[PDB]
Amino acid sequence: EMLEGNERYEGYCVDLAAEIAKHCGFKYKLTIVGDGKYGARDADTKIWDGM
Amino acid sequence: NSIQIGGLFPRGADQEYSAFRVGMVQFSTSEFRLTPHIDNLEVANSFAVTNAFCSQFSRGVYAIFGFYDKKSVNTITSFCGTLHVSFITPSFPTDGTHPFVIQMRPDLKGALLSLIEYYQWDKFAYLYDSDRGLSTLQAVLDSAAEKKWQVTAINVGNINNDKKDETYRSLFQDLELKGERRVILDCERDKVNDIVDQVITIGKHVKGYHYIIANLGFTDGDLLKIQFGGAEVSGFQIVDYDDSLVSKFIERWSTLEEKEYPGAHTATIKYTSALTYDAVQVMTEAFRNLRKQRIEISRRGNAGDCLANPAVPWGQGVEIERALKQVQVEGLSGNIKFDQNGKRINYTINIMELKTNGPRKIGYWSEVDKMVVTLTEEQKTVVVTTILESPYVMMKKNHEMLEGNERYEGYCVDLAAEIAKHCGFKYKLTIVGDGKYGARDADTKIWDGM
Amino acid sequence: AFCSQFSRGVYAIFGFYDKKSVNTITSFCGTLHVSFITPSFPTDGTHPFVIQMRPDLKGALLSLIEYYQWDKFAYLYDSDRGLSTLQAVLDSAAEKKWQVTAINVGNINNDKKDETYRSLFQDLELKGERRVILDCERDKVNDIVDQVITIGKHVKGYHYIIANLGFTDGDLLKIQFGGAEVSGFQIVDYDDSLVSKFIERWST
Amino acid sequence: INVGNINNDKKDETYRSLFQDLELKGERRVILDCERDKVNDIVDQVITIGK
Amino acid sequence: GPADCCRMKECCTDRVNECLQRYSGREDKFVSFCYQEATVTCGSFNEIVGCCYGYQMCMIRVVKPNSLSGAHEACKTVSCGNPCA
Amino acid sequence: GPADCCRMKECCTDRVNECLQRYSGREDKFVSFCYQEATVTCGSFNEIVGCCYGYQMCMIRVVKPNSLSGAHEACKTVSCGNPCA
Ligand SMILES: *[C@@H]1O[C@H](CO)[C@@H](O)[C@H](O)[C@H]1NC(C)=O
Repeated sequence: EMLEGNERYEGYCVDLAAEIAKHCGFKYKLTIVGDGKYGARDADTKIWDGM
Repeated sequence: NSIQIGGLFPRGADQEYSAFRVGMVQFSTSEFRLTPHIDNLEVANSFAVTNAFCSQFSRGVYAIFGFYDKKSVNTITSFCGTLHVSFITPSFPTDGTHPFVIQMRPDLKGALLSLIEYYQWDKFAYLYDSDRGLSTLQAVLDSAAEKKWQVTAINVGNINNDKKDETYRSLFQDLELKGERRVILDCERDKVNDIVDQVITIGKHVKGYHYIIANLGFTDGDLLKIQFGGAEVSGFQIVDYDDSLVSKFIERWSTLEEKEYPGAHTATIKYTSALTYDAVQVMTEAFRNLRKQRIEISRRGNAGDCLANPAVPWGQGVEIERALKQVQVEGLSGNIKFDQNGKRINYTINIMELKTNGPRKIGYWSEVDKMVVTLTEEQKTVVVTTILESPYVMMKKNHEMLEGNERYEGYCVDLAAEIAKHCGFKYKLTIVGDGKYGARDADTKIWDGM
Repeated sequence: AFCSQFSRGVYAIFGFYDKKSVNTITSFCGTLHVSFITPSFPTDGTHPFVIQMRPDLKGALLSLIEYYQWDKFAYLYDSDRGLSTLQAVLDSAAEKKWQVTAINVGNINNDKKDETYRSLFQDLELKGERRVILDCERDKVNDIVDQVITIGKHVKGYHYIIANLGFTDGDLLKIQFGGAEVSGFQIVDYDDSLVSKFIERWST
Repeated sequence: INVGNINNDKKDETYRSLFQDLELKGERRVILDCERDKVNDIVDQVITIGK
Repeated sequence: GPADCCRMKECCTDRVNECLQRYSGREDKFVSFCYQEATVTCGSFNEIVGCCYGYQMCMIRVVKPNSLSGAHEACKTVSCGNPCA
Repeated sequence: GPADCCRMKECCTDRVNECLQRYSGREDKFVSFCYQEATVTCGSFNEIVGCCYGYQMCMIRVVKPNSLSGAHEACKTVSCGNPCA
């Protein structure tokens, strides 16, 4: 709660993200997905939800 | 109203004089009639040019229509500049400011550079000869330095035809060395054809090569040779046969008898001859505009000796020059208008590409708009390489009795069958030659294996 | 002038020509069988009845380039003596691995040329090119030199090669102390006894 | 360093020796206190040696 | 002889570029190949990294067919990053 | 934020030189100190090696009292060696 941006999150995927971004030479901003789902295709609307 | 105009036709130029005569007949009027004095000479010979020019001069011609060469062009410019005699030519445009010269041929520089920019060529090879001058060469070099191009400039004019066999093979060998494919030919049509034949002979007309022919005669020469070769070829066309004017003119041209007009029976016409026709039009309209403005250019007495020192020019000449330069007419070369210096302005160069079915116009080039584009336009057996490893690929016990993919059994064999089954192709199982998976040799730097 | 000399019935002619006029001279001297001797640049081709006093500079220059082992450089030329040398070094660049930047300094008018050179050497700064070959007449040579010194590119790290037989004919004192290497060609050796004696008589 | 005592007739290499000795110390920043003529002279000599 | 990271970089960019020049029009496909050849010719402190890694990345993502010259000219100044790991 | 060993080298030499300029006549004594300050200011891939090692050695072995300018001018182009070891 006392921190902001990418310093808010820690974890494996976080460190890996730092490494990938460091290697590809871009600035990255970590964000959490809206619907909170990984990914799926609805069989009716045919709309992808998740990351 | 007899108007004496001299003319110079290089020996061997027929269709040019034919179209000249046709121009004389078509643009003839009851008001006035041009009375040409034709003089054949060696265009490359400066002495001959000088002699013919002074001959026409002493004859008291009001204008001269002719051709020049890289050797003789300075003689023409200097003499026409001193004696104030107007000169009209289909031959290559002079680079500089030259007075008393009317150059029918449009400037090809812009079209070519815009074409290079269109095809997005970063690096290419430029084959030239010294005939029409090195002006274009200078242009593409300066534009190469400005746009960061790596260009290979090679002079094909200085190679003797007697000894030129292996010279060209070595040329395209050195050109193949760097893997450079894109090639531009700026040359006379004869040299063009020669280089082309050498290309088909050495088999450089295959896929992967792109040739750019720089001239107004792209469809005037035989394109059938490399048409089926599979290499892309692009070029420039100054005469659009789809136009009604050009179409009707072509009908009359094709109906003409070959005996009276040499080489005049054809479907097409060389761009130089067309430029000659249009030049006749320009002269007629010029003198017509002189008569409508009520200005009499008639000579009082003979001009005398051209070499007489100090030379004195006649006054009327300037008026005739301005008269010619102010002309704007419609012709086989498109819209015809000139600037103060006599160069062509506001012309249209059709940009064309050679396809399988034949040539087609892919666009046009304007002096202002630059390039503008016109209308936008089975299964092979898959080779599967694999290596023998257990139990990935193994030879069957009875394998001598079988053939092809039935010879091998293993995990990778079944996996291959599956991949081919889902992707829907026929596959041929083969064992790699060197028997390695893959590697880079530290010496040859060549990848070996699958 | 030529026909004037001819009608006077001269047995030979000594003179000069330009890129424009040289064909006139060659054609007329070849046709009228009058011998012409000139210090001006050699014609490229086989021209009879012309005796060209000036030696061919091409080989010396190319051998010099191979000697200094220049892979990439800039070539500054004008249209006065013709593009023959340019064509040559371009062909040899095509044969070798040379990367050559060809820039025409001849079409630039002397009255308005200030920023033309600043832009030229700016474009030359683009590639970082420190090796430059000047093929020009002594006047353009001197002008370009002054322009080089003004922008301070005559310091160490730059190497200039002047192509002509007049290397000591122009003023070299300007860039002599700058610390940049300059190379060139001399067709007259003042160390020779003949030339020394001639100079002794000449200075008097 | 006094540049005033140098006679104009023999002064060529005096300035070269001057700025050589000035190169010894690596000195770049330089203040010129002089009459406009001497100023111009020193400037021209600076341009000559490419400093 | 002696190793120089700077000399290695300046060599690297040039060898990569000169390599990609033969591959004109397929240029975007061959970036890594030419980077391998360049890493071999100019040497590298770590065989995995290569002579200049950042330049390679920049080229890989930027380079488009026939756009080579501008791409290289933009990418050759790029920081190579750490040539250790 | 990549370090780019070439830029690191130019910075290294520059900071060493600018530092040694402050010490007149003692230049040969303070070479290592100024090299420390330079390694600090320009950063290093290996804290032991420093920004440029070959330049440091070159300076230490060459530089004599009051000989600073020429010595540095001679040593600044030298190969830095392996930055990771
Ligand atoms: C012709 O070209 C000139 C530039 O040379 C331009 O100013 C003019 O507008 C053009 N005219 C037409 C009709 O396109």
